[PDB]
Amino acid sequence: QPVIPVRNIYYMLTYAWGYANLEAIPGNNLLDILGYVLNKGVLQLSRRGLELDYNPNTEIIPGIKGRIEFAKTIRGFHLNHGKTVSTFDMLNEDTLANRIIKSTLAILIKHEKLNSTIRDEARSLYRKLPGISTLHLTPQHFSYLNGGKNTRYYKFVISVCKFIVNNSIPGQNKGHYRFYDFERNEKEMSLLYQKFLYEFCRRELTSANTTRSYLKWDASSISDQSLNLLPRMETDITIRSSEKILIVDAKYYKSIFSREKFHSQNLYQLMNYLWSLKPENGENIGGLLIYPHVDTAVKHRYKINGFDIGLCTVNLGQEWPCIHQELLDIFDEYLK
Amino acid sequence: YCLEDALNDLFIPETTIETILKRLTIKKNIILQGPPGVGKTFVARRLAYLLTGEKAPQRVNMVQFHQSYSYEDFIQGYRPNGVGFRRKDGIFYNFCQQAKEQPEKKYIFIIDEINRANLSKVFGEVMMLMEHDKRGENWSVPLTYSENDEERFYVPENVYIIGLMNTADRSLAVVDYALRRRFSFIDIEPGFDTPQFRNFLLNKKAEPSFVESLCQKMNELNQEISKEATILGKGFRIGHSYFCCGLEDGTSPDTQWLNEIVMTDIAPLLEEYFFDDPYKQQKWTNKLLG
Amino acid sequence: YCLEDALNDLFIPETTIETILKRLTIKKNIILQGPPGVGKTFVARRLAYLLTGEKAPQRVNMVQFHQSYSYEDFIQGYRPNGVGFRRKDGIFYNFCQQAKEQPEKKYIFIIDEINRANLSKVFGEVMMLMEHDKRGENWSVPLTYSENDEERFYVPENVYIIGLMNTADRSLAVVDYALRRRFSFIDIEPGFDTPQFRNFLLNKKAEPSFVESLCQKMNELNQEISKEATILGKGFRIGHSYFCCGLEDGTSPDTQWLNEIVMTDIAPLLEEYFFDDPYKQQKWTNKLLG
Amino acid sequence: YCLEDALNDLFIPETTIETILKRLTIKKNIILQGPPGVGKTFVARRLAYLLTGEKAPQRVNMVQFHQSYSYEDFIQGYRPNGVGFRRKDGIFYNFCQQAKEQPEKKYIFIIDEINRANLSKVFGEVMMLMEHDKRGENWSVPLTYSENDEERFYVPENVYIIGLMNTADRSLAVVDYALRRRFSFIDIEPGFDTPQFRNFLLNKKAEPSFVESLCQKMNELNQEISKEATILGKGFRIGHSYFCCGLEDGTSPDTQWLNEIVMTDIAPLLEEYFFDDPYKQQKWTNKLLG
Amino acid sequence: LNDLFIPETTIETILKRLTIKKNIILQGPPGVGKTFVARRLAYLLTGEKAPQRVNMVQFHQSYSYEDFIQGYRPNGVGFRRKDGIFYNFCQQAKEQPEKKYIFIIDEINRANLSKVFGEVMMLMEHDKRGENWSVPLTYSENDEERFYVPENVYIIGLMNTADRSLAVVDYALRRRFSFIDIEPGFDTPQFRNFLLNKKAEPSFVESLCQKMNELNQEISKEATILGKGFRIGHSYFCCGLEDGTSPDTQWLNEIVMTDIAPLLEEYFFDDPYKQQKWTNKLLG
Amino acid sequence: ALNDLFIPETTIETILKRLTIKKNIILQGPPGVGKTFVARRLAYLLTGEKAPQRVNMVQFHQSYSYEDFIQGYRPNGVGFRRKDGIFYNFCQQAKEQPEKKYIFIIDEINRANLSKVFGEVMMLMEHDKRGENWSVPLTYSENDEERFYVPENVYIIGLMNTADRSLAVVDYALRRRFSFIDIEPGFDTPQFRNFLLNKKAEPSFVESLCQKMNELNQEISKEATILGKGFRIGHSYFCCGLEDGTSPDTQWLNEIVMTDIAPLLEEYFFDDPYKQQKWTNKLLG
Ligand SMILES: Nc1nc2c(ncn2[C@@H]2O[C@H](COP(=O)(O)OP(=O)(O)NP(=O)(O)O)[C@@H](O)[C@H]2O)c(=O)[nH]1
Ligand SMILES: Nc1nc2c(ncn2[C@@H]2O[C@H](COP(=O)(O)OP(=O)(O)NP(=O)(O)O)[C@@H](O)[C@H]2O)c(=O)[nH]1
Ligand SMILES: Nc1nc2c(ncn2[C@@H]2O[C@H](COP(=O)(O)OP(=O)(O)NP(=O)(O)O)[C@@H](O)[C@H]2O)c(=O)[nH]1
Ligand SMILES: Nc1nc2c(ncn2[C@@H]2O[C@H](COP(=O)(O)OP(=O)(O)O)[C@@H](O)[C@H]2O)c(=O)[nH]1
Ligand SMILES: Nc1nc2c(ncn2[C@@H]2O[C@H](COP(=O)(O)OP(=O)(O)O)[C@@H](O)[C@H]2O)c(=O)[nH]1
Ligand SMILES: [Mg+2]
Ligand SMILES: [Mg+2]
Ligand SMILES: [Mg+2]
Repeated sequence: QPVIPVRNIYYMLTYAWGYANLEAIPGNNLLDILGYVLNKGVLQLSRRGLELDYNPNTEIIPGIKGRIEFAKTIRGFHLNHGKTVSTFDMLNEDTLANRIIKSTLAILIKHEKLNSTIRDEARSLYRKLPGISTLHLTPQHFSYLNGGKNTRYYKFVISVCKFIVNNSIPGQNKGHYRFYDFERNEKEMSLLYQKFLYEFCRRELTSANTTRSYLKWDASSISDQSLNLLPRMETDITIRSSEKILIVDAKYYKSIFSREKFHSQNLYQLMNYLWSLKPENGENIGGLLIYPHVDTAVKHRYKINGFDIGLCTVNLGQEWPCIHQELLDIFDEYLK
Repeated sequence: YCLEDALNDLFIPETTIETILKRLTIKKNIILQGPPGVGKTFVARRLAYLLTGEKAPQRVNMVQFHQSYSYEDFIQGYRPNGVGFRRKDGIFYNFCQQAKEQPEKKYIFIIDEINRANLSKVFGEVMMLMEHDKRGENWSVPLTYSENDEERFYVPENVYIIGLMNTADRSLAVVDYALRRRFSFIDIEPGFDTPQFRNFLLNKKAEPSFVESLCQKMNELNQEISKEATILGKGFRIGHSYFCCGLEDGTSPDTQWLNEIVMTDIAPLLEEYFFDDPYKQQKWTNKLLG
Repeated sequence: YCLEDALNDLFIPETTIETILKRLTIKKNIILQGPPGVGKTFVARRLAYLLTGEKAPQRVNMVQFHQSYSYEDFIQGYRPNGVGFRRKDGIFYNFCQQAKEQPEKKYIFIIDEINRANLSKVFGEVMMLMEHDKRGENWSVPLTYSENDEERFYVPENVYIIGLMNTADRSLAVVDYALRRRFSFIDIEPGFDTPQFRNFLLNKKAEPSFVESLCQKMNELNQEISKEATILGKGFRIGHSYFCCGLEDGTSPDTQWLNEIVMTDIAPLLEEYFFDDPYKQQKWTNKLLG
Repeated sequence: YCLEDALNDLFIPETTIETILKRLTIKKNIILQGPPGVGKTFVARRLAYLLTGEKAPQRVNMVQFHQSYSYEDFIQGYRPNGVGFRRKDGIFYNFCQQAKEQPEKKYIFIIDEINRANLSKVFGEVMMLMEHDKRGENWSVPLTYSENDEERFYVPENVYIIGLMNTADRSLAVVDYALRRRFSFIDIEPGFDTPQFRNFLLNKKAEPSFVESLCQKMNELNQEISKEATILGKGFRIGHSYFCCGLEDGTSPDTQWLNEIVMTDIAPLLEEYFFDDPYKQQKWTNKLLG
Repeated sequence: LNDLFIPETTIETILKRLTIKKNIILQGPPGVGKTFVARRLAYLLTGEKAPQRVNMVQFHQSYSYEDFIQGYRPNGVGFRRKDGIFYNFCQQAKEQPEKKYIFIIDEINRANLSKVFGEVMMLMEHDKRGENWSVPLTYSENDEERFYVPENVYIIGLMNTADRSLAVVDYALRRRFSFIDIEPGFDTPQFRNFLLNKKAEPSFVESLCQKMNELNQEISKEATILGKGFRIGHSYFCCGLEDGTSPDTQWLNEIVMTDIAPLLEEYFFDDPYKQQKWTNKLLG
Repeated sequence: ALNDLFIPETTIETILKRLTIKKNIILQGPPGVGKTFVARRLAYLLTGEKAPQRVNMVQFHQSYSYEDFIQGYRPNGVGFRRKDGIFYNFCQQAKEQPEKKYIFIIDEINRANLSKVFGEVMMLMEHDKRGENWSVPLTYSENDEERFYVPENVYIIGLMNTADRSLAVVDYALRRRFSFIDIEPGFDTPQFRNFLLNKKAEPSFVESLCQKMNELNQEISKEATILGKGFRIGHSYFCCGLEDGTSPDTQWLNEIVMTDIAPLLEEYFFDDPYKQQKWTNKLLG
């Protein structure tokens, strides 16, 4: 029942989120890793200073502050008891962005299985933010934050809270939490795999252009022009360069981790993508299937139906730079 | 006031308006809940005249709520003189007193954009009377601003209250507690896949296939929006009124006319919707043009 | 006055300019969304004279929403007199009365940085009334601070409203989808590629290579700006206003002048824009300089 | 007044100063950004009399913004005379009228710590008006609290605006890119490795050996600060003021004098810059002493 | 200069620093006599025991620019512009230039210090004091009417170092203020001499310093969580023995449970054993 | 009164030792502990005269402000006047009598913001700074003729309750100036047992109930995080209904179980009805 060592997965999430030392931390499990960055990351932010958003405040005060709203005062007759309804912009840290972090820290502390040091340090920080109001977290809160007015650094740490919240399970106790066994599910791991690659390819392969391409069937049907019944087809990634175009279909499977029969059903999707796609330049068309393996990496090339197709693997668990080395080495072969 | 004038032009099924007419006589406190551009404001002016059976402005009143709207203007309150403060009868107080004169004739009060202001701040004490069961002079109460307990106000049974609320904003996910008890929510469909909306175009020199081709995509698109719950609920989906307007000249519908709407209205809206996946914008925008 | 007069100096294609009047004449309320420095403020005064057909200021009104405007400021509010308060009709209410003084001649209201203010608060009742269909006496509605005697405020048909929302500040973006249906949104591009911009430089003693080199680099940059959506979206892409001005004295455009621009204005923006790696900052600055 | 009077004590190069007055004469709006202790406040009072060419403080207005500052204070707002409220023309409004009286003479407004207060709310109407090409009566605009449309405010051409913002806090930064466009941003550096800084010390009986040891040290340290732009940008680096003042009595700057200040001021500052690294604090602190 | 438990060198630093720089921040844990130090010290700088010159306030999160400097606030008739204390105080000192007038701000960390000071955050620096540096205030009706700090004014800031708020860091204010740490001073003889001149046992005093130091050093062990700023102050021992009860082991036992025990909880939160351990360590 | 009070005399003796010196004090304990009734008898004890006039009581809430507590402007028939608050009036009453100890009771203090209410005076109530030396003019004191100082005689008691899990860590302001005291329910105390045996209660019935509640009091505090020691039930419910004229009995207790402990038991857990039912059934028999 093997899975990737937990530390390296964090690197994949980083590219997936589009943006540190993990050697120091001794906790193999993920939550020690993720909390340490969050616990440390807030400390990095606080050094520079946390975000302060001008929050308008309209209230009943004993004097003029900012702009008096004449209507609310006269209607409430606050003049008689020497009061006014006035609007002013107090500058606070109680915004949604900051509130999410603080409530998450409660979840992080409440987690049943966690390093002692991480739990202790976070509890300090939780106290260190007295003004902020705790909240009950939902994706709807994170949904509102798609504006991303905050810095690039904030958006990274916020994404971490999204992973924790959704991948938090109550455990033995009603109050405390228990972390999700994320590695076991392939589907999100696959969506991690696909998203990890797409943003990764933009970074390293500056030489080539990397875009996801939607595809349309060559078919015509008398019944419907819509062809809603037909399967929707959107590439995982397309990595187009002047010399050669290349489409990749990659998925995370448990069977392939075993070094026997081979699970390559995704290939069935791939061929039809090649067909429906027509290149104006007509330089060439190439395909690649890349999967994660644990032990070692194996590469083959094939010439199937007039298309040049590669099957390849990566030895995850080796080392992240050598893995980073291997991926760039891989594409150089096929991108030609 | 014939239904034929009322109901022929409309895109809505005759079933739902009848269902609406049922509850409105029954409960008299109703809310139309749908995205903007489906004729919520459009129907309500007609609906008032349906019930009365006549086109009468006096018996029908329309307002739009906003944050500045308050009890003191709505119901009763004090307005400054040059120095002094004079009490003034508000709309609803003045409006009901007309209804008190003629109990038989139905009276209609229409409140658009109700969610923007808290009902309690405006209505307040009168929410007790406003409910359908507790109406009539039996339940009379003296007002906050009444000079004496003798002066009293009761909501007459004849008045019906209509509220037009749009499910297009994130804040409205937490609907106000005041509304839910007292009003009956009804959902208005986008109403693309309807005969009358199509027939409206066909009378306006439209090809059926171009019309029929469009609806599946619009029906397809709104389905995609409703599938989401986190950012965009079912209530956010597109209404049917972008396409209605702009044909007053007689210019025939076509991709040329349609493309103007897509780029100038619907294209940037989708950027706001699909901020996270700009390519998703490209997916649909290219899909619609084709 | 005519289009030839206005489009003499404007860097925009005629294509949008006719599209603008097309949506306006049908819809009567529109918004131009673009980054700062693309002539949004610049076109607006010229646009007003086109529709009236004459260069008249009286029929036009120009304002800016500064996140402190209110319904009391726009429409109706209470102001202190010498000792006691009085009711003052706002500017828009003051404006509409002028527009209905003569329906024949069109009247324009211009609002800079409209996205800042909470539009739902300011307009209130008008948010429905502004739309083209619901105009005139038929849709007269009584205002909040109107006298108890029925006095109603209706948008004249001749009135046209224009909004000017920059695309930089994401937070200050219109999420009032109910309000976004009244308006039609017109994207404006930076204007680099256009010859009408290029001619403006070449007429002003410029090399075609230096001009053609400039547009090539900027267009590369805006793609890279357009590439991202996480932080820096499409809208952030750089305007042409920086290059427009400062040559009135007779200074010919050259790398010296361009170098002054890059170090002084753009180079701060870039480091503010990225704030992740200086290399990207060092890269693109040197690219423009080299 | 004359130019050389200012430059005698100024550590910044004239090259930057010449760049500055060139922009300011053109742009009329500028922003000076650097760490604290580099003479932003110092230069600004000097710079105004340079631009005017005559040492007239009446034509100079100097203010420090902060959270408790608004459009009502700055521009216009209603405030209590006593029993009766009055419209109080804010300080900037009064300043602009003074400059109108003498259009020839340049009038200068100095804003210290501008980045603190919400400029978006404060400037508002001004945010459009202030730009170099939009000044004058042609672009006159009525304000929020203006009695009628005719009452309008236009920035005079003679006015020059100065913006002063520290770069220490990323929290308080001018993220409004539209606001960024009006202002021309000129970075200011600590300028340790300058003659005029050294001449000031040698003039006050300082060892040239100690001086060369001193400037080289900080130059390396400041460069270390700029390196970790993710953590701490170049804007965070130490200014020259700590060493500047404190010798007024005539105390010679020996190594002991420097060792005293480092312990008292820079040492806790260093502790804050390196919260995680105690050795790095120990490294650089010990580096200075030997 | 007699009853002070802080080193004579440390106070000598301050007077030289204060007179020159005119601004300081005195930061330390509670119970180190920050209030008494400055109040003792303030009379030194004046040279006379004058309390009218000296004014003290204790800031708090709700404290505002309305309170400190200026503000619009109601009279019986209505609203008017009300000069806050500092405007009132600086005018009073401006009336008499020669003498040195002092302003003391306690619990300064609580308020958003930038917000409170506002205009004077620039003006307070020693060089920018005078009519040349005057500015019209925020609420000043007229541009010509301005406020400038006089040179005689000197400012003292008292800071609790045990409640860090990771909300706002200002390194510019740090330029205005010269930060001076204060240690509890258990080791100092003046602390010991006070007790031995109160009929304490010689060993009992010596025993206490060993006990406190072992605890205090542990607090400073983990600089990230806690620091020397967190460690315990001495002032709790000063109070309560001037009634006539000389020190005894029982008296020590009272204070540990009375005062320090919550602090331990505050400090060593969710670790009772460490509290029980360190508590019991002192009692033995 | 000591015999009437059910809490340990050592705590009673201990408190008088603290308050006399510290002059500021706050009591945190479960609801139903007679915290108000405790302080009053203690208030009368310290003064020694059983004087209510010296005694003044206040209950805080979130709206409670400086105008309510200290001073504010209230409307006249025409215009408005400065209107003295409770504490301003109360201390000036105490100012005349320096020898006489005057006490102030602040119930539910933790709800309100002390700073917003007290403001300036929040430091002046600290025992070190008392008397005319620390006089300050008030915010609304337009003239400098009069300054407000709390004289030494004043003692301030705050009644706080450990009932609510929603309550987060106490405000930092409170911790500084106040000594925090935990009050026991007092079931084990003989003085409470003599308060039932004086009512002809059965010793078995008396002793069983002490053991019965103690079994619960341990379990409610056994919870690590959600329900602590402060949560555990007090005795005040048991007092009212016995000396009115009706003798103790198990049926009398049986009503009390349903009345207060049963909903309270539901309130604390709010998760498991069986765990409530098991405990409620356990209490009854
Ligand atoms: N002919 C015709 N027009 C319709 C129909 N439904 C809506 N419209 C048109 O759509 C436009 C706006 O309708 P409206 O009621 O204001 O939508 P709304 O729900 O009120 N908008 P909002 O929610 O933003 O307030 C009008 O031109 C209206 O006549 C319809 O069924 N038939
Ligand atoms: N001559 C000329 N100048 C132009 C043109 N377009 C923009 N500019 C110039 O660029 C500067 C700013 O234009 P402006 O309308 O204010 O852009 P904006 O979008 O309104 N600014 P903002 O978004 O910040 O409010 C002015 O000098 C303007 O004249 C143009 O087509 N021709
Ligand atoms: N004598 C002399 N002092 C200088 C010079 N440059 C800066 N200083 C000194 O450094 C101190 C601060 O000047 P200032 O402008 O306020 O620095 P700043 O960047 O504005 N600081 P902040 O942004 O925090 O307000 C003063 O002592 C000032 O005189 C200089 O060239 N000569
Ligand atoms: N004799 C003497 N008393 C001191 C010393 N330090 C503090 N005290 C006394 O301790 C009591 C409380 O001091 P306080 O200012 O409240 O503590 P802090 O503000 O936290 O530093 C007062 O009586 C102080 O004078 C000292 O060094 N010597
Ligand atoms: N006689 C007597 N009554 C007590 C004692 N303790 C509490 N009580 C009674 O319990 C009631 C007050 O309880 P309390 O907790 O203050 O009510 P609460 O303020 O609503 O929580 C009164 O009937 C008190 O007299 C006590 O020790 N002796
Ligand atoms: Mg509507
Ligand atoms: Mg503009
Ligand atoms: Mg400065």
